[PDB]
Amino acid sequence: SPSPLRIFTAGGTIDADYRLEENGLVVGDPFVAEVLKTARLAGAVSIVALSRKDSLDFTEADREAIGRAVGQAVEDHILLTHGTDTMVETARYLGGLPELAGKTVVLSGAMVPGRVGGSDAAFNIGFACAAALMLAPGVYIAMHGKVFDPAKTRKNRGLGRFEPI
Amino acid sequence: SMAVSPSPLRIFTAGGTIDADYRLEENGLVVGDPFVAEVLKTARLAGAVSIVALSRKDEADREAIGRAVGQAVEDHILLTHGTDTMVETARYLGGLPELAGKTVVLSGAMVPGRVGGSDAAFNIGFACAAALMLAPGVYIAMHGKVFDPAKTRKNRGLGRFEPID
Amino acid sequence: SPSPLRIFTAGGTIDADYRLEENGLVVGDPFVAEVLKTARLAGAVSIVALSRKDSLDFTEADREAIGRAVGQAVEDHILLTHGTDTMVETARYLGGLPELAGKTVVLSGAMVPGRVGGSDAAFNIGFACAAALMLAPGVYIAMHGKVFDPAKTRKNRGLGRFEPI
Amino acid sequence: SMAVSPSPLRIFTAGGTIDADYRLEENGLVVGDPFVAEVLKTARLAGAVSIVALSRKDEADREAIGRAVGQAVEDHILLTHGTDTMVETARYLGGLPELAGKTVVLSGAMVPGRVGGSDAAFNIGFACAAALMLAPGVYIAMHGKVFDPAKTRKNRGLGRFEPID
Ligand SMILES: [Cl-]
Repeated sequence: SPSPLRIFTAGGTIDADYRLEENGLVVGDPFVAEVLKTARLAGAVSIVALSRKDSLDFTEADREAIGRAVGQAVEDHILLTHGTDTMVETARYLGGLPELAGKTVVLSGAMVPGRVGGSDAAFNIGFACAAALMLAPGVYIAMHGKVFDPAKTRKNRGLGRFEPI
Repeated sequence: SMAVSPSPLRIFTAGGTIDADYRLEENGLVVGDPFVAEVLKTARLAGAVSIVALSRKDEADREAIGRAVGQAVEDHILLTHGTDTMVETARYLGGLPELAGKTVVLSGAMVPGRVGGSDAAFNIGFACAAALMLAPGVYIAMHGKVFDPAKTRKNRGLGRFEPID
Repeated sequence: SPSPLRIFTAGGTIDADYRLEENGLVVGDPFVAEVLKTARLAGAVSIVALSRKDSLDFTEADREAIGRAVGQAVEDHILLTHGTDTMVETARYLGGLPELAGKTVVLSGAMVPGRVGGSDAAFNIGFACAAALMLAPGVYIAMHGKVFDPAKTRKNRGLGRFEPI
Repeated sequence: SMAVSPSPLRIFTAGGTIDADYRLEENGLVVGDPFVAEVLKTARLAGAVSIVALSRKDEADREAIGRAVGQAVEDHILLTHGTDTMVETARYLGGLPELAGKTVVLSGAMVPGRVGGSDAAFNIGFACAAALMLAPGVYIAMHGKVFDPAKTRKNRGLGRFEPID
């Protein structure tokens, strides 16, 4: 084989792990690395850690630093693992950067942490890696076994899924 | 009308390592229930996927598969299958004119989904996205990449598909 | 086979599970039921749900209701799954009830939720079930592969383990 | 002096279903690395457990086991073992005067620890507690209960130990 894929990690629920000192979940090590370790990949794939800050908390400065970091990648196929609560805002922001116009940028994450039983994370990672390799240049959210247009997408808290507007 | 999520993908299960499970009576692995059903149960799909059983066995068998695939209404098809004869099945489906408008992807796992350290969940997400996003044809989706069956072979001892140059 | 064992659940970390609506862990269904489902038990074992309230929050009234509930059991072998933060206080309280003097009462739980990867919970449950069947009448904490005397025990936050005083 | 946690228990591994793992080359399960080591890695033990390898094979073999067990300094011994011949091993150890002061418990799993839905973690906790708490002798600890080897048999098709009345 495939075109080279670069993966950026911005934390979120997918990466949550339990810590005794917190008596609860923190943003841990990136779960995408745990999934790809056993995927027996053939192709060129490399992972870059960007942030473990609470995704809810992302400022314009955080989003800007992500856009610049993704621009540092010569790869044209990009996966960004991310919190779901501000995924639409990040995706809309990246969609407005002319610097990224030639890249396929896919955001994904998980509704349940990878390190918790019953997680969507491994499926989402496989689906998003294929989406990043296969879709035309642009910025997408890959969740729920489908591809969302960030400009026409919202997270619906009642449904527990992204939906079209 | 209120939005209706489509179910554009149909999955057929032909068994294979991906579906292996432990049985006390055999004191070993048999082909068990389809593991792709377990992955999709927790994938929080926006739509749904019709999963249909074709075989749990380890020329006529390939013909029954072509018939089931060719009869499907869906234009996006995933067949979970053993890796030992996946190339043979894929090459046979490749020659059926009935499939000309369909994206047909074969996949599976080198490690059973029910065994620790399995590629299965990743493979299922990657293959579902491949079946949705690739142009019509017949493909093997494994190792985070897409293989042309006519130009692919299985290496038994390394648990990998590899090109024929 | 063994003498009949009664298991009471008072929640705690062992039982934590992820909820989308909380965006984090809540006290969920009792994890001991998930472990015993695959233990292939021979003996008489039954589970009773007592509480899912935060164990940190337990009042004297909560502890008293637990002591009375355990007294309702005709079984002489008792496992109580519980939060670690107030486990010593509950165990010291039960140790002072003449009503329970003829019973073996073991408290246990987990430093990491059963539903999180890398959990001590399944081992703790097996070890505590044996302790409840095998120890002389009295009240114990079974954690870390050993038996603690509640009167001479504390949880050491720095160590992440119970230790003797 | 500052408290020193003892390591009163030694574990010997003779293989068996508990340790089975998937190998691509065999296209099936072999006896792999000892699963009891994986369980104890996350058990947050106050002490430690010396784990020693005796066999990974499927009269002389039983003699080597008696020798290793009889040479141990520890008075509390757990032997992880296949369930098919556990009774034979246990009966043989039962007749060795060298073991008269030792609590020796055999255990294992009807489902491999590396397969979903395994009894192994529970069995290991239950058996470690049995090895610490039972009076000297030789025992089989399975199904959440203690068996007298002289009066026990393995039922192959049900994956259970059962009494001889
Ligand atoms: Cl939490």
